[PDB]
Amino acid sequence: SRYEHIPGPPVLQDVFLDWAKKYGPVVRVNVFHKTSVIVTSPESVKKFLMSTKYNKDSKMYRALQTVFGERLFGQGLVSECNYERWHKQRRVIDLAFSRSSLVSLMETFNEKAEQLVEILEAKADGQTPVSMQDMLTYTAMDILAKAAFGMETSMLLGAQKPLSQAVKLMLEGITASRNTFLPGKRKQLREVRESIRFLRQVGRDWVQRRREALKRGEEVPADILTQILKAEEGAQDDEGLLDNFVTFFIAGHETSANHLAFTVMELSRQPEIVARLQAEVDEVIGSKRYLDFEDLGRLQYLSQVLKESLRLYPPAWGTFRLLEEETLIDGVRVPGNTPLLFSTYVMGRMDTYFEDPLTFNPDRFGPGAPKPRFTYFPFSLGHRSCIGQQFAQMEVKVVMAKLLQRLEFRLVPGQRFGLQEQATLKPLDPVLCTLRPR
Ligand code: HEM
Ligand SMILES: O=C(c1cnc2c(-c3cnco3)cc(C(F)(F)F)cn12)N1[C@@H]2CC[C@H]1COC2
Repeated sequence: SRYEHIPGPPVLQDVFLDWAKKYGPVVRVNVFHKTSVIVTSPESVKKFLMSTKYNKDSKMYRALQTVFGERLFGQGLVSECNYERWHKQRRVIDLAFSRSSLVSLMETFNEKAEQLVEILEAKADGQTPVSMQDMLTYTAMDILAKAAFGMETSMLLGAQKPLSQAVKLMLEGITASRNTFLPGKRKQLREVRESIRFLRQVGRDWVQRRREALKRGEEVPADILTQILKAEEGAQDDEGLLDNFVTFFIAGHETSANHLAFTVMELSRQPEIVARLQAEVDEVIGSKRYLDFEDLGRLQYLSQVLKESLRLYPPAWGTFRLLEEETLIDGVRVPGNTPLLFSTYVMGRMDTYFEDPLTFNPDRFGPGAPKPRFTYFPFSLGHRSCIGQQFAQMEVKVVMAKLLQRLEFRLVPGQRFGLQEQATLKPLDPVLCTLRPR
């Protein structure tokens, strides 16, 4: 009853889109079994995301914190909603995402991208179907594990299948917790719970190896794990460390994979844009196998294509803030203690904010084009924006540039362009393609 006065009805994000269009900038919805208010004016996005006064609503992150009674991300960087506790860990972990830190990762990005392209080139017979979703997820995982933890997962070589299965089931668990046959319930619970335990045990094992390497005086390059450890200096137990281990293990590859998959999917029906991209990579990097850091800024058209991919297909569709006190938002009285839902997915597909919103047009992000003002936020905005944004943008440019340099992709007929909402948004189908060398 406290929300019944708010406009509203008498993937789920498309239903929200329809309702925002019909009912306006402030609409009551039910999401993850709780009443929320979707706020879609740019004035609101600015007000709430650009102030440290407004913090995340913990209740809407419960499925990341713990699933079926197993601690998952716990109080790591994404799911910690207390400002002071978040701030302390953010400032320490930020050191691993410095300009100098990120420049040193180019070798890893290049090596894993080159490995992917070589594997794909051997299958480029115009006939063999290849799941680009799977290949790009393995590439993202292998990049993350090496870059962040000094670990070789070698998923591109077909290694670590138990780990890959663990990740899949954990993501299914997050999804089931936020939605949802007795025999079905039993096996599901068992497999999800054991997968989460496996992931934290991977953390424990790798932290032990790192500590042992340091004690023996071995060479350990400073990385994300260094700063995750530094954040926990003098903690009473290792649960905080393992929260962030798992947070970065998953966050550091899943969304990047989703974004790569969506971009490959969309480009399969954009032959003219693909031709322009091919020309750009040919002109900027030539025959070089390796992209230098300075080359990345020169791939201007690719940058624009990637921005446009995130407008229509943001893997993380939005964020929540807790409204503590009753507040008038765009003419609507919103009671205190209410989760406010912000969605870059919904705003990206609204004609009020983007002309011909379903048209894929990289020119929207061109040098002379007016920039979206608080209508576009695939990495979010403000203090709780993505710590990995520049890491992600670099890795995906490296991977895409090397694909475009060497291969042509055709989507297998019957493959769909639709989305599914699991723990993130991702393509519904495996992005099955046939390949030829350029
Ligand atoms: C295209 C790739 C990526 C997209 C679209 C993306 C998107 C986002 C979004 C929308 C948020 C805000 C989430 C929220 O408010 O609940 C976020 C936060 C975060 N992301 Fe990313 N992300 C990407 C890549 C990465 C990578 C590569 C890493 C780590 C290496 C990463 C680690 C994080 C962490 C730790 C947070 C929490 C930040 C904080 O609250 O201080 N993400 N991401
Ligand atoms: O679950 C998330 C969320 C947000 N960010 C992430 C990331 C992430 C960020 N950067 C890299 O990865 C990874 C995942 C994971 F499932 F893959 F683990 C989930 N999330 N939520 C958003 C939208 C609905 C829900 C609650 O509100 C805010």
